[PDB]
Amino acid sequence: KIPRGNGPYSVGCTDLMFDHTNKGTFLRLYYPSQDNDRLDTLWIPNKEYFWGLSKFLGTHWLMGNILRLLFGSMTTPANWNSPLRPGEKYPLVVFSHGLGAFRTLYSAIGIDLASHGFIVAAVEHRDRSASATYYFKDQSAAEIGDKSWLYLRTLKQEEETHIRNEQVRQRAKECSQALSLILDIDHGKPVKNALDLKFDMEQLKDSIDREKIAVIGHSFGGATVIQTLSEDQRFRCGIALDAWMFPLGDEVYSRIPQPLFFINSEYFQYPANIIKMKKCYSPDKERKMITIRGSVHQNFADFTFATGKIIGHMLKLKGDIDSNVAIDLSNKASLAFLQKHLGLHKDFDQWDCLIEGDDENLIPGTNINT
Ligand SMILES: CCN(CC)CCN(C[C@]12C[C@](c3ccc(C(F)(F)F)cc3)(C1)C2)C(=O)Cn1c(SCc2ccc(F)cc2)nc(=O)c2c1C=CC2
Ligand SMILES: [Cl-]
Ligand SMILES: [Cl-]
Repeated sequence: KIPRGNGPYSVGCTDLMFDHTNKGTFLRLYYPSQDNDRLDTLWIPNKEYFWGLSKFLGTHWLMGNILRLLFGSMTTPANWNSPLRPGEKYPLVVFSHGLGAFRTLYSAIGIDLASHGFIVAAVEHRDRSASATYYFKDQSAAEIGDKSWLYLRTLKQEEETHIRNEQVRQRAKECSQALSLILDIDHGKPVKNALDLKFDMEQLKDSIDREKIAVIGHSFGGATVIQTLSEDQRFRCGIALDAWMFPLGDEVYSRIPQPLFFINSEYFQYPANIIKMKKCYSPDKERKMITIRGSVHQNFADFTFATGKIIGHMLKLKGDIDSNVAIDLSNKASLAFLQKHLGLHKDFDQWDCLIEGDDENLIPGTNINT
């Protein structure tokens, strides 16, 4: 269902939580793998994520059990806990999920990046923007595996502006903290994974190309990309996938020195949002924008592959365009942009035309009038 990566490398996957608290880092790692004979990765790994999704969709908790029945055994094509492919320093992408999502729902992107030689750290935010997430109250709880769950916060109309901005700021701090953790692991720092999994983090020592770091994200995660870039210069460039610009404070628009690429869906965008994207532009800064023809907001997330065409188009999970075609365009254009602004010595420049929207299923810039 969820597509395999298009690159030459097999892909592995694991989870890392450090420290064990609600202030620690929680991420799902996708990486180039040595082996390809392991069990596939469980897509949504706990029942509480389904209860969280039901609250996010506005239905009763019992609908969560129905979602669990339909999707609870589904996997994604990544070798769970497989050894890292040795003998090469890989560039790093930190990925930020949308409102109501969590770390595991962008594996199509994560797996494809990893298949082309990236390590991808998909963060799980503890700002109450995730449908659900978990942590451990103290050291004892972590030992026995007694999880404390944190669910999505519903906002009153009056809370919107202030709380969304507090959330995007926390999200940015979580992205920076995840980077610092991965870089420390790269420089041999011993870390006790709060989750007891058969993947030794010592394998990641000397595995990261420390200057080739990017941040990518969808919707609320797209705003997170921009906030993160403005406050952490260790990130060399960013790619915002159908960014939702509402959470950003007025101050961030003029302080994004890094190259920034907006990849939009045809049907999600609107003038107020496009105007905010245009405020990030300046003659001295590198900016690109493309729109995928026939695509919808959900083409960037994994649920676009989870159902058939009829049920998909009804639930707003698919657009007029084929989902595999849409994600290939976003992923290939992303690789070209990454090679250019991280200075990679790969063949991703074969997709440079996609950065300019030069393709039958792409629109240069945007279809929205402002
Ligand atoms: C309807 C409730 N309503 C108010 C909260 C709107 C909810 N909504 C549209 C939805 C996602 C939808 C969805 C999922 C999952 C099934 C399922 F049944 F297949 F599981 C069906 C139908 C429900 C389409 C969005 O919020 C869209 N959105 C997203 S969606 C990110 C996401 C979340 C969960 C996922 F499973 C996959 C992807 N991330 C953002 O950062 C922003 C926005 C809007 C502005 C900022
Ligand atoms: Cl849409
Ligand atoms: Cl508008």
